Amino acid sequence: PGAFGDIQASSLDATDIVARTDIRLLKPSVKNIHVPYTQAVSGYEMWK
Amino acid sequence: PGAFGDIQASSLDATDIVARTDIRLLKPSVKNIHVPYTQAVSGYEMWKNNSGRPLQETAPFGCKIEVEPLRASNCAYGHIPISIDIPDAAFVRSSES
Amino acid sequence: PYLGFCPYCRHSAPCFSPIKIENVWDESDDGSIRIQVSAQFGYNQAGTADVTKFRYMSFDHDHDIKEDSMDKIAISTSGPCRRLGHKGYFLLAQCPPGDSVTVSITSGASENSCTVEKKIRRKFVGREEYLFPPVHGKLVKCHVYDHLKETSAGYITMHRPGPHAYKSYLEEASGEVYIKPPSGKNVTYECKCGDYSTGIVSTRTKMNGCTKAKQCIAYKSDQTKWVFNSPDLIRHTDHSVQGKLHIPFRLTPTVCPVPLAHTPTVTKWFKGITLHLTATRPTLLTTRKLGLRADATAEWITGT
Amino acid sequence: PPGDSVTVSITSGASENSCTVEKKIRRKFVGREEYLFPPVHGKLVKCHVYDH
Amino acid sequence: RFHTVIPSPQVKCCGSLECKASSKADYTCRVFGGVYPFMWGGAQCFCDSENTQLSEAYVEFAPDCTIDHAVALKVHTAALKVGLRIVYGNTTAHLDTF
Repeated sequence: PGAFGDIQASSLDATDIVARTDIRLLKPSVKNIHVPYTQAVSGYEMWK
Repeated sequence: PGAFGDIQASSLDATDIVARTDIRLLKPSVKNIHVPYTQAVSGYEMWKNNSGRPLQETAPFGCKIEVEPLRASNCAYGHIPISIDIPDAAFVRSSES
Repeated sequence: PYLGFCPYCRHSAPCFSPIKIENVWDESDDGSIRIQVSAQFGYNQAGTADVTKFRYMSFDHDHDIKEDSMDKIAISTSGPCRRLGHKGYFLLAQCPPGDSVTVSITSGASENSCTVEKKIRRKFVGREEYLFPPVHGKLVKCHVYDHLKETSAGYITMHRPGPHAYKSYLEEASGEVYIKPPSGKNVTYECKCGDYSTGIVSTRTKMNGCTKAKQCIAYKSDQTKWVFNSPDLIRHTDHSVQGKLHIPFRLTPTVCPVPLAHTPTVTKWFKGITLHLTATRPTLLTTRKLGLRADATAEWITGT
Repeated sequence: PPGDSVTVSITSGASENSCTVEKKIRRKFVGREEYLFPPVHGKLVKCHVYDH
Repeated sequence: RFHTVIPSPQVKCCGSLECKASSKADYTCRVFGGVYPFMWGGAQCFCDSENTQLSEAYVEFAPDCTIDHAVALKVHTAALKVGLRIVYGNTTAHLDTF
């Protein structure tokens, strides 16, 4: 996570996309329906 | 002037406020009515900008600072000599144990 | 509803305007700012309560009280501001970052605006920078201005108005000076062309012994008003405390939402740790030892 | 106000024609102290301005 | 934060003034000579000279200091109090002691 190749696939349209971006869900707190989460920044952008 | 505690009082509602802010009045130059004055910046803001981290994040021995009243809870340091008069009722003689 | 001497009018140079900004406060943590101006809002000519309209002093020699509507008020620092509340001398508005604050009345083509320098910065509450209160996060203690207009943050003292002389009341003709009070209004006049002489007149009145208009003055006995203790007015002889307005929009405490940063990744090693940290905005990290020496370290961290 | 370019536009009804040209318009002052606006009180110094 | 409050200036229109001795916070009063001030009508006095003005200023507490203020204190010897849980045999006990 946070490094180049943090998402990989054999092709743009390939369905065997493999990801490890260090995404973790968090318990909701507000009354309204919504799902919170946190995730590492795009390593592709960091390499760019 | 220009530092912490440039204005002081015994309380917020106290009327005996004493301060030294280096306020000075200048001659009015322009035709229209006004009273010019130059004054040093508020030292309270100067301290606020340069306050630094509070004691909650710098106290040693892992002591948790708290207020109202000022105190330091869960402060681990040293040894406490304790002398205790444990009652003899709880004791059980060896002849039965 | 007096008029101040605004440093920056619509065109540029300082001039007298009814909407001079006297004081600006931005102590609230939500970015809302309380502003004080000379004009009276929420009231009509008689002072009766009404949210639809405000009053001010006219630009004429009678300087009676004129009126206008809320829709013609504009508040702006760098972009247009949102008016949150209005009461008496005071406004409360949420504004974007800017170096100065401007309040203007758009009476058709008459865009009378007063601007005053005030470094209004974007401030936050907590240990994490953000642009907006996040939907999900911790609830911490904050202090924000109350939007209720009937609250009280303190008080401001007002006093009776002082003399405000006019030259329109005076007339020069054949090297002689005359006083022309407005119809139906008694006017106190005073002059010095030799002996000092006071008096009160109510009609077109001659004066003798005077050759130049500058040497006399006249003003109506306007005891039917109150004026804030502003530095742009000439005070009455008896400048005793004669009133106290409340300061609305008290700074009340409440609960504000603040974001929670991404959980660090801790890698252990012999007598030490390595925290891999990711924070898109500046996040505060504070570490300290629990021994004799704190060795406290604080740092604002950005990126990864 | 300060800006990186200057634009002049005409709005004939719904027909809007605007020409923009790059020009680094900066805030400049006269004297030895920066200020957003000329203050009410202060010294009177020599300056040069386009005649209105 | 201090609110620098400036009372409305007065002018002895064709006479003289003297600075009084008030007891406000950081009270500052000065007297200036002939000014000949303008309000809105082109004139306020009739004497071009001997038209003194009184400039007055002092400071008070800002309206928002009831929340935004700092309190200064001096500390002395501190007494350490302990809440303690002790168990002997079957009996447990909670006690607060100095």
